[PDB]
Amino acid sequence: KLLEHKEIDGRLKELREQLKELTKQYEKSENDLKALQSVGQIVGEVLKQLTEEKFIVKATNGPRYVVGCRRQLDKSKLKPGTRVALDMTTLTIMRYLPRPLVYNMSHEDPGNVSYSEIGGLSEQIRELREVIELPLTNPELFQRVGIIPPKGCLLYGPPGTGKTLLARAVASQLDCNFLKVVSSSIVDKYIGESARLIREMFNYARDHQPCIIFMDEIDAIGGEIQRTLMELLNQMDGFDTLHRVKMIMATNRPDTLDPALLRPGRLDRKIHIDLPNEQARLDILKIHAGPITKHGEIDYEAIVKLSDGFNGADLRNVCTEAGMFAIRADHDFVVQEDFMKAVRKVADSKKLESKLDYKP
Amino acid sequence: SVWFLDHDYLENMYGMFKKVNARERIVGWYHTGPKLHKNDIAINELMKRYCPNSVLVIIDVKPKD
Ligand SMILES: Nc1ncnc2c1ncn2[C@@H]1O[C@H](COP(=O)(O)OP(=O)(O)O)[C@@H](O)[C@H]1O
Repeated sequence: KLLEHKEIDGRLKELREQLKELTKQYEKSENDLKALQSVGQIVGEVLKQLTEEKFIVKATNGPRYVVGCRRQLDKSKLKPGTRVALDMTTLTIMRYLPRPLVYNMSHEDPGNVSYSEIGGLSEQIRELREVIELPLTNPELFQRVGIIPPKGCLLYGPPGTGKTLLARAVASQLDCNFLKVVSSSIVDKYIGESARLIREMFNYARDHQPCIIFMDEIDAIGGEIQRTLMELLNQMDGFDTLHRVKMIMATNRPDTLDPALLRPGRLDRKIHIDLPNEQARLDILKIHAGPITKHGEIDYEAIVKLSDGFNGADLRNVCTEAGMFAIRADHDFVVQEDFMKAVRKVADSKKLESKLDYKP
Repeated sequence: SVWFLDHDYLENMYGMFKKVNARERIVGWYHTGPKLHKNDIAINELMKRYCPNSVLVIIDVKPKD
């Protein structure tokens, strides 16, 4: 009779486990019943602190009320600019909350671009280090000598040659957040608004995001136009070094400069990048064709021969169109034997570029 | 020690109160007697069965002082 008792015991165990599952279900149901009695709370912004117990809070899409804190809250946490949860009836601040927008085009984070990706900028890389690493790594040496850090470092040169690549490389070397300016939330000189744009420039960067800045329209402001230049000078002239608005500009042309910026502190460093060297272009080919599946022998010097007067972005779409014509002719591989003809056809009025075609 | 405080009555009064308002939890019990009796230990243990940190509040309704 032992086997029958064991069978009924096993069925009993199954039924007990089902009962435990029912226990979990009933506790969840009671928890949701308890949740039903809860009532939502309006989301508001604290404009100003009136007294130790009075606050001015404006609803996200409503009017502003003078209210009071609930009780067991840190009034230190309730500062002008914090998101809080007003009770919907007494309007009392029950709790605070962590905080698109214009900054939706402000960030332009560097990414994981490192030194290895950038090829043929050894002297340029050393210049960036000697200019920037001291303000980052050793700001105290400037106090040791007793001078404000240099702010304006101009890495002027042709666009598409890796200026932002160099900046991202050094940023990843120091793992510092590179906040390249995308105008919105950082526009200053833009004459549409005078001081609100100044406020966005300052507060969005440096204060919130630690340091490491850049600028867009790389040659626009470097080159009503006179008044625009005076306002630019007022924007950039000289700011507190506690907060870094380091203006690492990389204007595309030398003639797009004026003596009004050549003063140190305004634009001190003049890092110069010229047309990419043939060996530098070679290294750029190597790194950019790394990712492409290149089976067989590739003699990159032959494709170097006809790569004169190019930039890095040219070389990148050379690799991309290598892949494109590999798809078009069904080759998982890509060899130099057609690298030759591709480089034969990547030089015309609009630099020919995509017409290079034959490349696998 | 001859006393009777209902168990099921407490349970379903709490059921009703929690249905009305679930924020209210059993946290103790009360008796109007000016002095606690020798009996109160059993009632406090019974309440502890419903709330481990049960605190009994004596409310002297008769005297105003
Ligand atoms: N040294 C380099 N190594 C590898 N790729 C490069 C190098 N320089 C430039 N490139 C390529 O060329 C482009 C460079 O654009 P960039 O110089 O950042 O333009 P801008 O400075 O106007 O934003 C990038 O897409 C990058 O892939």
